[PDB]
Amino acid sequence: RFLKVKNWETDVVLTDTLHLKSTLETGCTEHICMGSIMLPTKDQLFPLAKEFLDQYYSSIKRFGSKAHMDRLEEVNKEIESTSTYQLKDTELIYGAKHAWRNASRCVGRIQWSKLQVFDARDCTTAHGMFNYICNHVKYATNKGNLRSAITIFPQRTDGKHDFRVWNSQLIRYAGYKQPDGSTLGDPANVQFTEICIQQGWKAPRGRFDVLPLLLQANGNDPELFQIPPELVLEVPIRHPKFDWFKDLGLKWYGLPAVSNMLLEIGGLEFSACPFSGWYMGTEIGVRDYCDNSRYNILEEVAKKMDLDMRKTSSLWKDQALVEINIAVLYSFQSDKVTIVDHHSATESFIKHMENEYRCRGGCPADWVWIVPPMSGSITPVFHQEMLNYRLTPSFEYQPDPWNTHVW
Amino acid sequence: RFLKVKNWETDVVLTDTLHLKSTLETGCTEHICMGSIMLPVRTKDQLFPLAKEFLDQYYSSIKRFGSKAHMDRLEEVNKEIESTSTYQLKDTELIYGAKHAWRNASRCVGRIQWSKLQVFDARDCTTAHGMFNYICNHVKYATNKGNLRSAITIFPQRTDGKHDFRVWNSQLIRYAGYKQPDGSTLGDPANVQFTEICIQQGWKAPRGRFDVLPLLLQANGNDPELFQIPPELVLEVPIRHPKFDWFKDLGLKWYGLPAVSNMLLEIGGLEFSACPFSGWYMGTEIGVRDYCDNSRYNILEEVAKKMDLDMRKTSSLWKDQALVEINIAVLYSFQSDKVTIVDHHSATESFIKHMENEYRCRGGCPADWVWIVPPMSGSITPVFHQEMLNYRLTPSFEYQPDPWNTHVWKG
Ligand code: HEM
Ligand code: HEM
Ligand SMILES: CNCCCc1cc(C#N)cc(CCc2cc(C)cc(N)n2)c1
Ligand SMILES: CNCCCc1cc(C#N)cc(CCc2cc(C)cc(N)n2)c1
Ligand SMILES: C[C@H](O)[C@H](O)[C@H]1CNc2nc(N)[nH]c(=O)c2N1
Ligand SMILES: C[C@H](O)[C@H](O)[C@H]1CNc2nc(N)[nH]c(=O)c2N1
Ligand SMILES: [Zn+2]
Repeated sequence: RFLKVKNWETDVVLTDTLHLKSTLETGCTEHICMGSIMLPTKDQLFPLAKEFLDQYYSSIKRFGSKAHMDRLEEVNKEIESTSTYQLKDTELIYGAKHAWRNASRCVGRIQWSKLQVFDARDCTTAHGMFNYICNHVKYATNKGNLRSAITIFPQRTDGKHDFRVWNSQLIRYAGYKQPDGSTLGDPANVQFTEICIQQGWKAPRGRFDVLPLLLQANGNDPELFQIPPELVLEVPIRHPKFDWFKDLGLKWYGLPAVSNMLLEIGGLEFSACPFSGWYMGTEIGVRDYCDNSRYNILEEVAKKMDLDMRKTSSLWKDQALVEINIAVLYSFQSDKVTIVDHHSATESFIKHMENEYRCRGGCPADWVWIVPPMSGSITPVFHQEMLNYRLTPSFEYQPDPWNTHVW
Repeated sequence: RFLKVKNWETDVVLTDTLHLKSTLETGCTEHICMGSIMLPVRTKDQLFPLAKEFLDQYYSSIKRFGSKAHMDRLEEVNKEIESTSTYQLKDTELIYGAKHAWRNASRCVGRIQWSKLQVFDARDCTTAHGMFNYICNHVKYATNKGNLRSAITIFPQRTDGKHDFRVWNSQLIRYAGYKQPDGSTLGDPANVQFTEICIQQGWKAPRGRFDVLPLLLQANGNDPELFQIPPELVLEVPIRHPKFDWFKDLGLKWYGLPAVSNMLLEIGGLEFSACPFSGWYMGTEIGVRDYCDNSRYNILEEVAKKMDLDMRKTSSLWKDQALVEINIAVLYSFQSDKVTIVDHHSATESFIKHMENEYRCRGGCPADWVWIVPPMSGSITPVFHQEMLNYRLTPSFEYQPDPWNTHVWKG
């Protein structure tokens, strides 16, 4: 019931007690592990509110205080009366920071306590959402010196007045299915792009067209907005050695900003809560550029390097992979846009894990997501046993709004 | 019940029904996943249903389920269990059992080959000298002058737990590791403890960087005995690089035969504590883990220097760059010496086809993603994008404690 995690490189053993507080379910059973699966009322609400307020008041060293009991009292009254309740600013900030702290798939959690929280609960229309999002983007981007941020729109009431950002990220590139049968742009975004087109977006059918925001306020139909081009910081990708690399015409945006997740705090659900940090290099260079179902540029790069692509055993893919990732890091650094390499990021995470075990009794982590998509075993996280479990406050997946939306 | 696994690269969805036949525990609960945890005397009572479950599987597999032959065999095993408290497998059942333990090994990416396994029945073995002879024959057969052949040799099963056969080596072929008084290590740091045991048992160590360890063999619960594998039977490959000529002067080599000797084979409730098995290497086992783990030979630095990479900041990806070149060299060297080896691209592509085939013909393929995905270039192999379900089927290979921690010394 007390669990040990071992690092097989350093032999350091940590003891986890935090998992006992866990409450949501994993998908795993005693007979089957689903560790590699990507997506495995008033009476319901008060114990959730209670659980949360208890941890909040414990965190500020005021557990069992009158202010604690009083707050629990007031929230109780408000749920009985109004069927929901409103978080104090302090609770909202604590909860958002802890949702990130609890994100078992996130390798960048050493930064968790330095999150800028923008309270957008006063927002009522899609134009207001656009304004808050532009401000978030400008704040977070900070001319290349990225700062973590989350913007939190009004919580779910009856599920019929949902605030939703329809985009999966604030900034992404369009994808178009061609008559040539190939894909132009980002293949990941074909369906969403068509939805943008059905709703009136005039697409410029290019390879790197920044998608417009599709914003839904108060359960109303979603409206389109273009993010001011001057607020989307992008980086042309060049290589420090290969002068031909620039000719590939590659670029990427500086700000990774997830906008389709649900933030749960004290049983309250924030269905629109875009959040952003800064990239780890492999996200762009390995996944975005080299995934077969993404930009898939391995072959083109390999050819320009004049590698032997006859046999897999020449490891031409691996060679081209490293160089593409070299170019990404070099390009961001050269343009002074915050980025972290997978070595630095994973080393940071090991330190964070040890900090969390020491000061919290554990750290939920999903090894399948934490180990980077290249060079896994030369990073310290590969050798690190991790326990995965779900704590609240949490970021959760939610269904795409177009499958949900009653137009 | 049905479980679906999706491939996120191809959107191919597979349906698992085989997990219903799962018996053993995973370590996970509905509250916690232990998927990344490395390591998460039997009564007649528990033994007959385990025997019966196995014999039902065997007889189904040969299309003789419910036959008089099946029924007679159940009766025979039942009577042998009540008479003698255990039972003996027929050779046919042993072979089926060993092949299925491999087929069921969720951590093994090489399972496309499972039906081609040479099984050596060593259940008539009684002494450590006999074990040595069987193991030499296995090594020679499996090596086949570099045209590697998968094999397993099966020594007598556990009886009371006081007469175990055990190979004390973790693998049949491994290099010694010696801790120096200055804290540095000569040879393979993985093998320092075992090397010290061998030395204490009387092994005269050459104390070099690549000394093949002697076999330490325990028969019938007796104290283990030291044997040196005939050097002419140990195929080794000097490592060189196709473009870089200085690579050879690193002085690296490795042996050709990966042969795990510390696991326990469970078939029909019977426990084979000594069952060395061998296949051929996937390049990254040597080039990534053996050479580049900080806790093994750890050569990334020396290599990186010789390539004149920028080692001042990790952001240059010098480690990744050197890692690739080392793995090129390993594959190049084995191929040039005509020693069987498979690259991680080939191996994972084959595994995907095997897995898809298993879903169709068997209703599933238990697989441990954490172990299946190679230790370099993960997401440019197809297994990275493949959802997998991990569960435990029998017959199976299991971990067992290291013999030096449990052995009762006779002196
Ligand atoms: C500040 C620097 C940050 C770094 C370097 C970082 C790194 C990463 C990486 C590499 C992933 C894997 C993403 C993927 O493979 O798709 C990830 C996932 C995730 N991150 Fe972080 N992150 C950062 C900031 C944040 C912030 C500010 C939050 C929330 C406030 C956050 C919450 C999450 C969540 C919930 C996931 C899982 C997403 C999913 O399941 O799709 N991260 N992070
Ligand atoms: C024929 C070519 C084979 C290849 C290419 C192959 C490949 C691999 C690899 C790369 C691993 C991971 C090892 C590690 O990272 O430590 C592994 C594990 C394993 N293999 Fe295979 N293998 C082969 C044959 C076999 C055979 C013949 C058997 C048994 C009859 C077998 C049973 C296992 C088992 C039980 C494991 C898990 C070992 C552990 O948990 O430490 N393999 N295999
Ligand atoms: C099923 N997975 C689908 C992909 C989700 C996703 C895609 C991209 C891209 N491109 C980028 C991200 C961003 C993830 C992220 C988020 C944050 C906050 C920081 C950081 N470094 N990375 C997510
Ligand atoms: C906790 N893990 C410790 C290492 C286990 C192990 C180490 C080495 C080495 N060196 C080599 C192996 C061989 C594994 C293997 C076995 C077989 C049969 C084929 C194949 N390609 N690989 C295992
Ligand atoms: C099927 C498998 O779970 C899937 O490919 C996962 C593997 N690990 C990952 N890890 C991260 N960080 N991001 C991902 O999208 C994935 N995809
Ligand atoms: C902690 C983690 O489970 C451990 O480092 C695992 C990761 N995946 C692995 N995969 C293989 N094939 N072999 C290993 O030894 C490991 N080690
Ligand atoms: Zn699990």
